[PDB]
Amino acid sequence: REMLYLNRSDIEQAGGNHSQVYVDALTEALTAHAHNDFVQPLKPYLRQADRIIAMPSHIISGIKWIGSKHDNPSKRNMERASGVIILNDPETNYPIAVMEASLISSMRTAAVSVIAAKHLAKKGFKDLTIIGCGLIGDKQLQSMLEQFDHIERVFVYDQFSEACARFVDRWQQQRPEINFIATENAKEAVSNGEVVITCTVTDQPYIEYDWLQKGAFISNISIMDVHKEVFIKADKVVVDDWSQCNTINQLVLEGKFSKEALHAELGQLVTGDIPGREDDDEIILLNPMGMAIEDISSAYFIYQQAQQQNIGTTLNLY
Amino acid sequence: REMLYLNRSDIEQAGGNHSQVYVDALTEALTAHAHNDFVQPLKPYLRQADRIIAMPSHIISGIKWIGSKHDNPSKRNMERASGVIILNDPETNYPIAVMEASLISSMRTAAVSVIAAKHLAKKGFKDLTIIGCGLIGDKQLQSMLEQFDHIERVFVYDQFSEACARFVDRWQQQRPEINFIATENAKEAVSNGEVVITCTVTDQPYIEYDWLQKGAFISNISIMDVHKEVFIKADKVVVDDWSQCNTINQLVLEGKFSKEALHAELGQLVTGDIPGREDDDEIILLNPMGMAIEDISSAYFIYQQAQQQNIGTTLNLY
Ligand SMILES: NC(=O)c1ccc[n+]([C@@H]2O[C@H](COP(=O)([O-])OP(=O)([O-])OC[C@H]3O[C@@H](n4cnc5c(N)[nH+]cnc54)[C@H](O)[C@@H]3O)[C@@H](O)[C@H]2O)c1
Ligand SMILES: NC(=O)c1ccc[n+]([C@@H]2O[C@H](COP(=O)([O-])OP(=O)([O-])OC[C@H]3O[C@@H](n4cnc5c(N)[nH+]cnc54)[C@H](O)[C@@H]3O)[C@@H](O)[C@H]2O)c1
Ligand SMILES: O=C(O)CCC(=O)C(=O)O
Ligand SMILES: O=C(O)CCC(=O)C(=O)O
Repeated sequence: REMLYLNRSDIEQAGGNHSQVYVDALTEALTAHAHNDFVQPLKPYLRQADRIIAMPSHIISGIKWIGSKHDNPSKRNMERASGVIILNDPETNYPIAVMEASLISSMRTAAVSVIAAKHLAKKGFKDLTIIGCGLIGDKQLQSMLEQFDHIERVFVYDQFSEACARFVDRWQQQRPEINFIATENAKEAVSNGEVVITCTVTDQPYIEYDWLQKGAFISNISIMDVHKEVFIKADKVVVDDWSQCNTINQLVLEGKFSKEALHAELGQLVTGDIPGREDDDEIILLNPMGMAIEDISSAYFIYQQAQQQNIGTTLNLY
Repeated sequence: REMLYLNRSDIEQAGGNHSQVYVDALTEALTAHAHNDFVQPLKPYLRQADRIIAMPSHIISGIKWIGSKHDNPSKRNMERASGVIILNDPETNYPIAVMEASLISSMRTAAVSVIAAKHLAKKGFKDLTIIGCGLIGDKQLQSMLEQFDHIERVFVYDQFSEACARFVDRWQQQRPEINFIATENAKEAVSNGEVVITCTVTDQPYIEYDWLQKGAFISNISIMDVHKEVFIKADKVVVDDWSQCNTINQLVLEGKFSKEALHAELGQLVTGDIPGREDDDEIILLNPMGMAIEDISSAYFIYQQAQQQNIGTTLNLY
């Protein structure tokens, strides 16, 4: 009969503006993923970059209906990403919540890098690199700083020079004790990063393998940024879901990659079925496609926190 | 920034409680379907009958997220079907509406039978048969009576004897000039129907070919009711989307059916690319899987009608 509506402001008020709830949710989500206690159908892409993608899954059940188009910050002064998340009571399959998706999507994706870095980043890394200063990049940086205490330098690059400058400026004001560096190109930023996170909207790869320091960990969030050579030269390659990944497909289609060469799925690192980083020289690549269970678990946790604090707008269905 | 929320009551107030708006919407939708001016990805089923199914499509863009489970009227006194429809501005892919789905879903499905019967039912048919007295069956009957003036008898069967009796009683009160007949079994109901509509929730087929009158048209809405023999013995077999249909797949997988044997897709009848019924003896079977474009077009039309009358709850996204 009733559904709770939670806009971005309600989500922020409920605690969705901090990484810890997303870390807990994904730790739960990825654990269930490693034990196959999920139902995650292949996402259909609705295309007229420019796309709308339905991400349904069961762990709670639900779906993320997130739209995107590149023209947005450029032409219409709107965020690229936008959409809604529906939560369903598995006992009933009736919808129980309608929630804004973009903030949750960005924070959970930031939590992916956090959990992965916990297992894959080198010990006592100090230099963090952020490529792309959009909503994703901002949340990636926010979450890393909240979860890792001794991040000392942050290298930032964005194709948009003003977007990068504005990004660096306000973050330098938020954390005056941390040295934020605005780089002239991607190479400088990547070269100086012990942990590298890609948060761009490109189709063509640019990150070369020799840019990466020994012992570096790269969280390839935006996926397309990384050259094929990194997949074959990295000491360890980690994905979220192998079946989902099949850029890797063509490497498998060609005589260049396979599941046997894959180190682990992210859920296996969490459960401790497979070790993470095993020495300080290893270059490790994370290639997450994003999973619907990550959004549903996150939204569900936030939904509960909102209800406990009586946050949100109650809607009637009939 | 803003979305319009339309619950079932708002949808009814906006005019979504009558067939004509759905007929117009699907006529537009099916016309676009016949010219391939759509993007309709294969629906993923989320299964823990018991299912939740994501139906995204572009014509307007959007998705129907409709949940179902059989236990509902039986155990928890709730409707089997429930869910939401999201509408998206293709220029922006931003969501512009959140709408209740079950009423729209049932009415558009009722419109499918209407439009098909317009092309496939015999001239001056008087006897209508409804198998299944759920929300679907009620809307099927309502729409047929609104769209066809001289329906004289309505044969009704349901496994639930009380649900059928209650169905027949109140409909007999709504239309005292029409003779509603409560049958003891499916065979009597089907045997006496010039137009037969299946609206049940079964897994096993029961409708035999020899039950069907010469010149009869069967709208197999609930799909599973019809024996394989009807597909191969019917003079004309019509579907909504052939690629979607692949019960037909196994017939194709076996040496029993193919696309060449298929008469037409429903959109082709609407555009007049392919003739409908061509004589009074032909037994014609419609096997619609349901298409997302049918829901999105319907919801969009209703969305506009609601806005013109200022109906609904305005929600903020941020
Ligand atoms: N893997 C996942 O699970 C996941 C989840 C959510 C989003 N994403 C991705 O995150 C990416 C960025 O999202 P967003 O920040 O919100 O979009 P955005 O707000 O448009 O930010 C993109 C920014 O990247 C900048 N950029 C830097 N280098 C390049 C380059 N070489 N080419 C093009 N642009 C460049 C660009 O200037 C722009 O400001 C998208 O590509 C999404 O696909 C991934
Ligand atoms: N083809 C489409 O596009 C489309 C769209 C929407 C719904 N549907 C189908 O419509 C069907 C019915 O929906 P609903 O009426 O809302 O559900 P419902 O409200 O549960 O009604 C089902 C009724 O069918 C009755 N019934 C009669 N004969 C049988 C039988 N042999 N086995 C089982 N039940 C029987 C049963 O008693 C029950 O009352 C579902 O199976 C849906 O899949 C199809
Ligand atoms: O923001 C987007 O473009 C959608 C990304 C996403 O949901 C995913 O695929 O993980
Ligand atoms: O009510 C249901 O079970 C969903 C039916 C539906 O949306 C379809 O497949 O056409």
